[PDB]
Amino acid sequence: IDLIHDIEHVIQQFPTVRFTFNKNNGQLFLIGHVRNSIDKSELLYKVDALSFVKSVDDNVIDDEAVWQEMNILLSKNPEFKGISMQSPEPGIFVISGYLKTEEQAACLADYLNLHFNYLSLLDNKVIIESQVMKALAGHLVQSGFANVHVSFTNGEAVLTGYINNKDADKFRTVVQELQDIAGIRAVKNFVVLLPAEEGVIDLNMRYPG
Repeated sequence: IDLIHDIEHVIQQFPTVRFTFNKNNGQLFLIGHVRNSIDKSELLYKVDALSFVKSVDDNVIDDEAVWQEMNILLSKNPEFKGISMQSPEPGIFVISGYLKTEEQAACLADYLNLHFNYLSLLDNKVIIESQVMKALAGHLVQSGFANVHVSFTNGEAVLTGYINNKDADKFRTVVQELQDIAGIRAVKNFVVLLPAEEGVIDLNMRYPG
């Protein structure tokens, strides 16, 4: 029982790690995930140090080898090369980046189905560009700017069109709020500010050609 407490003192430091210890032959069987091969070596050498452990059967996954391997596969795929995988902790994988459409999103899911061994542990954070653009276009319409047109690629929103000169401060506000959405890193504003036509006609009359 002090044996159980001694193994636990070690393995508790490596969340997800589990074991079985066979007292007939002194064998420890380990399973689960660690952050990287450095953590793995720490784990193995600490359990080995336990004087009652004669052998270690090591089935622990190095999560770093796992996501690095996957990033190598995605990198070679022209469809997915802006997509990468990480792990913010043992046993949790996170896939992130931008795709253009829902169809490319479905292609990626199929791909990961065929290539990735830990789907049940995978968190999906990929941003779909076609979706972000509906969100943006809907905010502009809500606000009275239907009017202003938007494109969106790779975290970058581009605005074009024309606004009424009166509307400058309302629009500045609408642009602030578009910055605080989903996977938006930058807004590039090319919208023209129209002056009152009557005001232009009038400056045409009082200055020489």
